[PDB]
Amino acid sequence: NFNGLTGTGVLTESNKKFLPFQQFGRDIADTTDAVRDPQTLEILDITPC
Amino acid sequence: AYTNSFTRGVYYPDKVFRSSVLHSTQDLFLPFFSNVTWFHNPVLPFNDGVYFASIEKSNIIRGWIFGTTLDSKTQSLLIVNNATNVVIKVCEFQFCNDPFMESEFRVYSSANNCTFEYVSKNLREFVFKNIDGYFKIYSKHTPIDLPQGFSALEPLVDLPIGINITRFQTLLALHRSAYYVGYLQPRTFLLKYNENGTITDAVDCALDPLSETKCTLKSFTVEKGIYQTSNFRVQPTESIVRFPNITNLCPFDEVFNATRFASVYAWNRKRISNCVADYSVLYNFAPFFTFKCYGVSPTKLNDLCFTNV
Amino acid sequence: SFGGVSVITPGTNTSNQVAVLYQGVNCTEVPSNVFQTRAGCLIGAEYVNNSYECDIPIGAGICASYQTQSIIAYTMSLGAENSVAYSNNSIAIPTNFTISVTTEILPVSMTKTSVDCTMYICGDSTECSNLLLQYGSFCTQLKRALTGIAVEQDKNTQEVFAQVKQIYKTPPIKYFGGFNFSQILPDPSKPSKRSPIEDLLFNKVKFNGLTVLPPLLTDEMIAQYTSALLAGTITSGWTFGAGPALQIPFPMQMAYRFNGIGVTQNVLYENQKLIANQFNSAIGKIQDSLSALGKLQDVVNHNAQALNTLVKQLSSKFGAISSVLNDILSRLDPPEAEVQIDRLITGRLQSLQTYVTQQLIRAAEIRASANLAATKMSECVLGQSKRVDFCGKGYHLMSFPQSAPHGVVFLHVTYVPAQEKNFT
Amino acid sequence: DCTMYICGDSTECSNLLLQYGSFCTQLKRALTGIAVEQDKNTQEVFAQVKQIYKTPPIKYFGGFNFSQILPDPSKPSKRSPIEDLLFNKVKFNGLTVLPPLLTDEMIAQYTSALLAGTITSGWTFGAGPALQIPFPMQMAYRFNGIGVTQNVLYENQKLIANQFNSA
Amino acid sequence: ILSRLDPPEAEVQIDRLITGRLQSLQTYVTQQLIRAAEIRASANLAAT
Amino acid sequence: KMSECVLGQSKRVDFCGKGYHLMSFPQSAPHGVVFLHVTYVPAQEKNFTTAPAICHDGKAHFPREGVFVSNGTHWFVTQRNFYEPQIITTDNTFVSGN
Ligand SMILES: *[C@@H]1O[C@H](CO)[C@@H](O[C@@H]2O[C@H](CO)[C@@H](O)[C@H](O)[C@H]2NC(C)=O)[C@H](O)[C@H]1NC(C)=O
Ligand SMILES: *[C@@H]1O[C@H](CO)[C@@H](O[C@@H]2O[C@H](CO)[C@@H](O)[C@H](O)[C@H]2NC(C)=O)[C@H](O)[C@H]1NC(C)=O
Ligand SMILES: *[C@@H]1O[C@H](CO)[C@@H](O[C@@H]2O[C@H](CO)[C@@H](O)[C@H](O)[C@H]2NC(C)=O)[C@H](O)[C@H]1NC(C)=O
Ligand SMILES: *[C@@H]1O[C@H](CO)[C@@H](O[C@@H]2O[C@H](CO)[C@@H](O)[C@H](O)[C@H]2NC(C)=O)[C@H](O)[C@H]1NC(C)=O
Ligand SMILES: *[C@@H]1O[C@H](CO)[C@@H](O[C@@H]2O[C@H](CO)[C@@H](O)[C@H](O)[C@H]2NC(C)=O)[C@H](O)[C@H]1NC(C)=O
Ligand SMILES: *[C@@H]1O[C@H](CO)[C@@H](O[C@@H]2O[C@H](CO)[C@@H](O)[C@H](O)[C@H]2NC(C)=O)[C@H](O)[C@H]1NC(C)=O
Ligand SMILES: *[C@@H]1O[C@H](CO)[C@@H](O[C@@H]2O[C@H](CO)[C@@H](O)[C@H](O)[C@H]2NC(C)=O)[C@H](O)[C@H]1NC(C)=O
Ligand SMILES: *[C@@H]1O[C@H](CO)[C@@H](O[C@@H]2O[C@H](CO)[C@@H](O)[C@H](O)[C@H]2NC(C)=O)[C@H](O)[C@H]1NC(C)=O
Ligand SMILES: *[C@@H]1O[C@H](CO)[C@@H](O[C@@H]2O[C@H](CO)[C@@H](O)[C@H](O)[C@H]2NC(C)=O)[C@H](O)[C@H]1NC(C)=O
Ligand SMILES: *[C@@H]1O[C@H](CO)[C@@H](O)[C@H](O)[C@H]1NC(C)=O
Ligand SMILES: *[C@@H]1O[C@H](CO)[C@@H](O)[C@H](O)[C@H]1NC(C)=O
Ligand SMILES: *[C@@H]1O[C@H](CO)[C@@H](O)[C@H](O)[C@H]1NC(C)=O
Ligand SMILES: *[C@@H]1O[C@H](CO)[C@@H](O)[C@H](O)[C@H]1NC(C)=O
Ligand SMILES: *[C@@H]1O[C@H](CO)[C@@H](O)[C@H](O)[C@H]1NC(C)=O
Ligand SMILES: *[C@@H]1O[C@H](CO)[C@@H](O)[C@H](O)[C@H]1NC(C)=O
Ligand SMILES: *[C@@H]1O[C@H](CO)[C@@H](O)[C@H](O)[C@H]1NC(C)=O
Ligand SMILES: *[C@@H]1O[C@H](CO)[C@@H](O)[C@H](O)[C@H]1NC(C)=O
Repeated sequence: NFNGLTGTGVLTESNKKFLPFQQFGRDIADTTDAVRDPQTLEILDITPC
Repeated sequence: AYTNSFTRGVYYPDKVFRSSVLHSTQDLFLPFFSNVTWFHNPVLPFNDGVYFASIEKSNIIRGWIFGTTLDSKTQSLLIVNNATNVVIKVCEFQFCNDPFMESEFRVYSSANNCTFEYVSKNLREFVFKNIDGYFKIYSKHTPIDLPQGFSALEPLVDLPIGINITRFQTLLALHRSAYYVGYLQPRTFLLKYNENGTITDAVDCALDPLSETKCTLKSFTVEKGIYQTSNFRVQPTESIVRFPNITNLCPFDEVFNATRFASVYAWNRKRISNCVADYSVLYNFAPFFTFKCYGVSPTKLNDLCFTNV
Repeated sequence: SFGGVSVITPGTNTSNQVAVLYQGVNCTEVPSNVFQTRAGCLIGAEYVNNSYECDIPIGAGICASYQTQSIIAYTMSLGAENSVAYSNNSIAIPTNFTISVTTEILPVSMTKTSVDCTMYICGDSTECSNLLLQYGSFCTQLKRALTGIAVEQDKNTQEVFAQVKQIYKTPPIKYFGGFNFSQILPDPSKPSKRSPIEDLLFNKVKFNGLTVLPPLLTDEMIAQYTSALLAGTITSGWTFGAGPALQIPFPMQMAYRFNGIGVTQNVLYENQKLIANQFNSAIGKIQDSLSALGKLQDVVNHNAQALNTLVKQLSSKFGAISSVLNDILSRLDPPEAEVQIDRLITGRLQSLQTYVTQQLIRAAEIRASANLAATKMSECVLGQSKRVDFCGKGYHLMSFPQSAPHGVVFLHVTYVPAQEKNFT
Repeated sequence: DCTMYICGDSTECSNLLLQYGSFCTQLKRALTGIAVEQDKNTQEVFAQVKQIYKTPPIKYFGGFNFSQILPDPSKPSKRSPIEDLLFNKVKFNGLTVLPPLLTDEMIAQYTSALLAGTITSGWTFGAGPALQIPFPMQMAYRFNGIGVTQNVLYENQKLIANQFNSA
Repeated sequence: ILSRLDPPEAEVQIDRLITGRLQSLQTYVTQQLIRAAEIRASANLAAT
Repeated sequence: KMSECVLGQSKRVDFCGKGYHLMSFPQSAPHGVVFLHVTYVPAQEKNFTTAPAICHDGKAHFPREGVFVSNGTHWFVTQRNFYEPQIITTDNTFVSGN
């Protein structure tokens, strides 16, 4: 759970670059696939099990 | 004067990152190729959001004023920016009718009950909107009559104010020693994102029949053929309510004209039946001292139906 | 008055002009060039009195084209007119001929898909998972319906390509009476083992339960079936399909094949060099026409769009307050959450059942095509057919198969007469 | 038109209908996919010619009288006497019917081209250039193709033509 | 339905009509796909 | 198949069994039909040397039906489906070209 974003999956270092106001990203078909850690400000991919 | 926008007033509809995904969104935008008023001043309406562009290397625009009355006795928003940084503030003000050594700030003379504080050529674009008590501002400053191009605007603030807005003004720095005003409408666009996640292009889905085809197909390149995109629906005009006439007007004409009335202790009693009724002779009778109606209003005495009168 | 609105476009790579058809709308009730057709009112195109080949079909005999820097409407032409010089003692007899080669493409198989009903409907939620027990055996039907048509997809490809018992090889001395077959035979210097023409054919073309199963036969295995069919028909003619492969020189195979269409065999042997030159050029033109396959791309696109639509139905409320199962139950009231979750289950189950019904309807279309492709393999490649138009246009001589990603491509070689003269 | 059937031009219903997703896009795609194939089905049965063949002004043929299957300019749409007999025996809310691409006149043109081709050149135009041959000789070849000799046609020419005309 | 019910009560009745009418329209289109395969098969025989 | 395999002889490859179709016999099955396909299958091949034509008197002779074969020392005409050699004569062949 990332401040409201509830889900399940494996967290890994990403290679995306958000804009300096965006918290999380979605893929095509509108499903969350990356988030930013509120504390460390790093983008993590959320692949599925 | 008036000018023609090209593709301007497009802002990031929300957070949520994204990659190569021709995403379709519905929101409040400035329509493409719209009719934007030009000013070189008077209170302007709000009605639903505002587009605000300008051009000038110096800084002539010295804040805005928003609200419902633009006067005292009620709270309003005031946005100023001195050579330090932007200052959002929400108080009850008393504004000069003409607001404007090197001494300044003759805009207001009262700042009561403040509920929010904050301290901290060239094209300077802004998008203002006010939804569910939140006053959003998008902006971007890009260096170079406006030119022609596309540039998406990013969120600047998030302000949980609660303020209502119906009108606003502008503030200018006078000489003692140019801006645009658009408005937003509910439209649909097809937004093209690059791999960095920024909006690089857009299609206005309510312009030329070809754009409606692009929007339905979710593409910017349409192959030759024929495409069903929408529908034609004729609309009805006027509302005509026809009805009968009367016939058995069910004569009230005697109970209000009986030459010999009855003493109160033995009072007469006449019961209407399933006949015609028209109370317009009563209400419009012209001569009356007391007429009070308890169950139903005196005018809705015809839009109803009862069994025994 | 109501009706559809269609947009006529020459293509964004040609122009940005457009005309609009208001379907069965009278031209007095629409709100330049206004044209009335039996299909509605066409605005933005000029109607001409000439007649062209149909390009963009409008309807009721009317087509549109981008010809006469603008957009026009017209009544398409069916073809050129020709009066035959018929009399009761005149005959036309050909004095020459050409060899023609044409292609035909058929889909054989499609993508095998399965959906786990529990992960689609509930998605890792124990409250929903227990509620699925009140609906009976719907998931049993869903798994069997999709599995029963997934097994047929491997059968479809075995019946088209696995029609030969032995794996035949050609001799190293690839040279057959002057005929050059190097573009249809495997080329020992390529990805896996494809012919130069098959390379054009292959080069031109875990969410929440929605799983894609791999085919049983790989593309390397199909290439090996098609190369064995090619070796048999070049070295053994049509004998390997009725018993043992019997060798016969190729020039003599082609002479038999002319006899089978009514041409004497001396006509080939005295013109052998001409027929080999014409064949070799005709094959070389195939790569230009390929460098088409819409019958294969449509299968991929139609199934991909059905899988995407199935996912998108997971954001419908179906009369509930929220679409998310971890939302409703959490903030509401269990007795009410159960009724709203059952509405989500019912709506999502109906979506998933619609998906399965359309897969069974589409599976029958792929099987019908695969049965036709298997029939052509035996009757066009393993023999000489007399069925008109069945094995290409002209008098059938022979066919060579090529593999495609989810189908098969036939190269049809036909005999076409030319240059007729008048006689009494 | 999905919306006009389900709600019938009512803003309360049509706004609630949006909550069900995109069912109204699936319905349109399904109907479009089968409405396009209706013209493809007709196109592949009749468009089996490249040229539009016409018959000669004279019409001796050989004794055969094909006047009951060939076009008659004096009849509607220039149909044959038998094509006329065939066509002599055989709106609301959001529902429409789309017209075919091929008109009935265009279909008559396809059938008259097939009929003019075969009576004058037999089956040769389906393999290349149309080659004329007298009709009487065409019938003799057709008997040969079934294992009957050619003299059986040529010595019975009037008998075969009489049986055909009566049939 | 929109004249003898308050908005929170009329929504429930509109969903019942949408569900019923949508089900009927979706059945109609499925049956046409099933018949469309048969006319196409007949047209292929006529073309042959 | 009932029409084309049982009521006649078909030339369609693999439509009426494996091999060269001779005849078929139907049998009834519950909810179905069983076809007994009778086919002709060649066996026991030998290899021979062949040639498309034969020269005699400066003229080319071609077979009417069959192929020319050589047993090692002499040439014969045979039919294509069964080995049965005959002597090459002017009644077995026709002349065309040089
Ligand atoms: C939130 O607080 C943490 C500390 O609790 C901040 O972490 C610092 O991050 C910077 C780099 O950005 C490091 O140089 C510091 O050493 C970190 N401090 C510690 C104690 O580890 C973090 O940056 C803060 N986040 C924001 C957005 O300000
Ligand atoms: C009682 O009777 C009198 C007269 O019969 C009605 O008076 C009429 O009032 C209307 C409206 O002002 C006038 O146009 C008529 O001219 C009047 N009548 C006459 C004869 O002048 C009166 O309306 C009756 N009472 C009621 C309740 O209708
Ligand atoms: C084939 O048709 C031609 C006409 O195209 C016939 O020639 C006609 O023959 C009749 C007698 O049978 C003459 O009276 C005409 O004057 C001829 N016409 C011309 C233009 O010369 C010919 O007879 C036909 N052949 C057969 C066997 O019936
Ligand atoms: C039959 O037609 C072919 C063409 O289809 C003729 O062959 C061509 O002849 C011309 C003229 O000599 C050459 O320039 C071409 O190179 C030939 N083409 C090919 C592919 O070889 C052929 O000569 C004709 N036969 C007869 C007897 O006229
Ligand atoms: C058969 O055709 C192929 C081409 O499809 C010929 O290969 C070409 O030969 C020329 C001459 O050596 C080269 O310049 C080309 O690079 C070759 N092409 C490829 C793709 O390798 C081949 O020579 C022909 N065979 C015969 C016997 O003529
Ligand atoms: C065979 O002869 C006929 C005439 O009997 C030729 O017909 C010509 O056709 C063309 C159109 O293709 C007409 O423009 C000419 O007027 C016709 N000529 C005559 C004399 O009527 C026909 O072209 C000839 N066929 C061949 C293959 O040469
Ligand atoms: C073709 O044959 C038909 C008869 O099958 C002929 O038409 C009829 O001819 C008789 C006289 O023999 C008339 O009484 C009928 O009225 C005719 N019918 C029609 C519909 O006109 C026809 O004349 C023959 N055509 C030719 C060119 O001889
Ligand atoms: C006809 O001759 C060929 C050789 O020209 C025979 O094929 C050979 O068969 C032997 C025995 O199976 C193999 O060891 C050789 O490798 C084959 N040679 C080649 C080039 O493939 C063939 O078997 C002979 N047919 C008969 C009936 O004897
Ligand atoms: C090929 O067959 C011929 C004919 O059978 C054999 O030649 C001999 O021919 C004479 C007549 O010219 C006969 O009287 C002999 O009986 C034949 N000998 C035999 C063994 O059949 C010839 O021998 C055969 N060649 C080979 C290589 O077997
Ligand atoms: C914008 O509309 C006004 C009328 O409201 C008109 O006078 C003006 O010319 C328009 N501007 C442009 C650029 O068309
Ligand atoms: C800038 O303006 C704000 C608002 O009036 C004020 O609080 C602040 O002191 C100003 N800064 C300077 C340097 O005057
Ligand atoms: C706002 O200011 C007025 C005096 O101008 C005061 O009477 C009132 O209590 C204030 N309201 C609040 C919420 O502090
Ligand atoms: C804004 O004004 C509307 C009336 O136009 C009123 O109903 C609403 O409550 C006001 N909003 C706030 C936050 O005061
Ligand atoms: C932004 O996009 C450009 C291509 O338009 C790319 O070259 C560049 O690397 C991107 N920047 C970042 C930080 O990813
Ligand atoms: C499509 O555009 C390309 C350039 O991007 C061009 O080469 C090609 O000719 C165009 N096609 C047509 C049909 O105009
Ligand atoms: C359109 O209406 C007019 C009468 O207003 C009529 O004359 C005309 O024929 C109508 N067009 C069609 C296509 O029905
Ligand atoms: C087409 O021809 C007709 C006569 O057949 C004529 O009346 C009409 O004006 C012509 N149309 C054009 C566009 O020239």
